[PDB]
Amino acid sequence: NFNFNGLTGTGVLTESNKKFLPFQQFGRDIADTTDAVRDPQTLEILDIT
Amino acid sequence: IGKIQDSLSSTPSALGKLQDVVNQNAQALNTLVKQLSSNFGAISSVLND
Repeated sequence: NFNFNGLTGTGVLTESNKKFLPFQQFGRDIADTTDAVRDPQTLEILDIT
Repeated sequence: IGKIQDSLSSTPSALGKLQDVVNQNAQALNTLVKQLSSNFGAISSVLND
């Protein structure tokens, strides 16, 4: 389970290779669900599966 | 028997029946997947929130 800034869910996290732009906060897939998230505190990007 | 091979090869519109079968199946599945995004008169389409 995870909870990121009020966003809750379950799944596994891995190093995502996307080129997130500075003004983008969170990525979301084709089914309007969060796919990749830009981590808080330290700035990294992780995917959800 | 020699000519039939090149006759088949030249024309690109012979396998239309199988093509439409596959396309109809895929379109139905895609629409069913897409339908999940509706709010249906509710506040949001996400159950967790």
